[PDB]
Amino acid sequence: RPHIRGAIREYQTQLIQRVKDDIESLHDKFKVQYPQSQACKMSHVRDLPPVSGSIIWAKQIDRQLT
Amino acid sequence: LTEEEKQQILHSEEFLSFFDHSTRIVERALSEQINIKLSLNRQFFDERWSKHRVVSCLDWSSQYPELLVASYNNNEDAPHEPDGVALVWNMKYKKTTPEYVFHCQSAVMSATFAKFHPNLVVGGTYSGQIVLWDNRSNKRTPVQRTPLSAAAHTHPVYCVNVVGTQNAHNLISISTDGKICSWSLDMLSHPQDSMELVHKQSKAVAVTSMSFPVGDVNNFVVGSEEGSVYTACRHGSKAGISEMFEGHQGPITGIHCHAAVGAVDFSHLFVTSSFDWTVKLWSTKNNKPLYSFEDNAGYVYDVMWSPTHPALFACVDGMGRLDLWNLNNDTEVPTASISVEGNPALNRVRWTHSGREIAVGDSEGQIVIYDVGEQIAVPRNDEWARFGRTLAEINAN
Amino acid sequence: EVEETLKRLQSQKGVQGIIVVNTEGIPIKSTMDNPTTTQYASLMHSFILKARSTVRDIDPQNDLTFLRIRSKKNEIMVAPDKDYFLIVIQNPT
Amino acid sequence: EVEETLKRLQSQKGVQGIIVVNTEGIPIKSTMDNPTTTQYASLMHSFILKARSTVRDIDPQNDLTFLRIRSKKNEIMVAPDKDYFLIVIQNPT
Repeated sequence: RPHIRGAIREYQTQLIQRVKDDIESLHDKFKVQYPQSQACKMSHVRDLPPVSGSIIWAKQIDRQLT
Repeated sequence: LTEEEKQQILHSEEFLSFFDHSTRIVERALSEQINIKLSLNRQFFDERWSKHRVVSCLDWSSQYPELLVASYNNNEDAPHEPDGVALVWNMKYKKTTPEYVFHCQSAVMSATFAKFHPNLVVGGTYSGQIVLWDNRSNKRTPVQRTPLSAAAHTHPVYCVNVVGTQNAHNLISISTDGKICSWSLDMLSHPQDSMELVHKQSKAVAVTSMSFPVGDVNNFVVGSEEGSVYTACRHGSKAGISEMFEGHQGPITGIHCHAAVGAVDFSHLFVTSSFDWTVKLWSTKNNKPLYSFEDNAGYVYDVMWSPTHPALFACVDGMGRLDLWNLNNDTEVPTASISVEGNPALNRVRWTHSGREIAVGDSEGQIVIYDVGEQIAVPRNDEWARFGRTLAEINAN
Repeated sequence: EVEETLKRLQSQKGVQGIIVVNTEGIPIKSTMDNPTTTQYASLMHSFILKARSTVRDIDPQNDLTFLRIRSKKNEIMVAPDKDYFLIVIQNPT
Repeated sequence: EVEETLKRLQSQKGVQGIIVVNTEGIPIKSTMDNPTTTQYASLMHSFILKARSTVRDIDPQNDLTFLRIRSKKNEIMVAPDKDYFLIVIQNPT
């Protein structure tokens, strides 16, 4: 509703900036390589691949993107 | 007064039980004395056996509660060290030392307890090799080892549990390919029901930290490496990896169902704290993500529902955060989404056999255990029923 | 196994290691020097057998498997089986 | 604080007998019969004094402060002091 959208836009002025913070956090987490986190050792524990863990990791970041 | 014959008696195997009781009673004398919201019970850190030892799983002991197999996968840092390490810890005495050390020869993965046997430990490994650990002897080396043949234990068993009680205890070893092999609680020669599961296509279903729905029947959920969660058995022709629960976004790494219904509704549900990072709830007859939780930071690996309160859980992230959620009380917010020490990918989270205690399997070695007096069994059956109902409605509108 | 046994027990709050005196009054195990803990463990076991006679004449079924002989400054704790006896010094901290 | 202290510590984790020693373990205050309280307290007194002599044989300037025997059927926690060589007959729980 536009009547409520007049206030929703005010909330959006904060929401969109926080989504920018979320996107930037995803940028930083994407720049964090897969062997940097312990996900390689944990992939070895749960018998998951490290390089496929990196690609499933990146596609999960793509899921947060979309 | 000399020690020639004395030290040679020490060299003999006469002191196996004597060194075992020396370890136990000196650990009884460990807490030195004189005569004149998470509670955080105790972090479990052995000195040599718990350093660069990535935790496998946290199996709980039926007999003698407040005991867990600190199963450690042999990390890449210790190849020369004995591949696979399992430890028991007295959770009451407040000892920085494990009660008994039990390493292995194969990389331990989901090592369990020899049920109704405090003097025995037995559990699967990376090779599927459920090895026997005798506690009466100080032989930390596996006294009995499972064969590693083709049709036998070959793949990493992430679920080696019996079916029900000791009545028809079928210690079925569910592996990463479906090589389901039953066992008893003590025999370790040839598996009871050596067989293999079947999938819709490409049978190599890497199961990962599964559970059983409330009732604890042979129906086991699948911690599949691709989402689209399945349920199967081993008994008879029910060994089919086909009841797909589509809607997930990643390899199911942490999946634990509804515990024994005591204060909430039945609700045969299982949450999936997996690689989707937004932990998804799922019923055993849903085929839709019943409820997607908070988008965690990094690779999520474990979850468990408390045996005290069979509806709440504790999911994780890939950046060391224990997100313990309340379900019949809250929907979009957890109770205490604490952050575990550092920022690693949390390996294991398994509630204590006594309940209301979160054992967070840390990075390597150490096991940070968060005690809680808040995740109690609140008598909310219709609330949890309507929770799973409404989200079982919102899952697909 | 003696390495992990003595090491994990020595890892406590002041354990000087495992030193076990036999049922004769001879230190069958000694992680420390031979004369010092030999004389200490010998006199310890002589009066430990006296304390065994005492306690068994008082409590008829007390297996001396735990004995914290706390002195003014240390506790020569004895945490063995019934036959042998550990002689390890640790202050009551 | 005599009978109430008696029942107070006897109502603990199965304490079968506890009397703070007057001198040589023989007080009028008896938590049990004549042997178990009087005779056995006197035996624990003199023989814990022998244990003091044992540590004295090890270190003459080291008398005893406490004793602890928590085993199969008892938790004997004897504490020798300036006036009493404390007597404790207990149960494991």
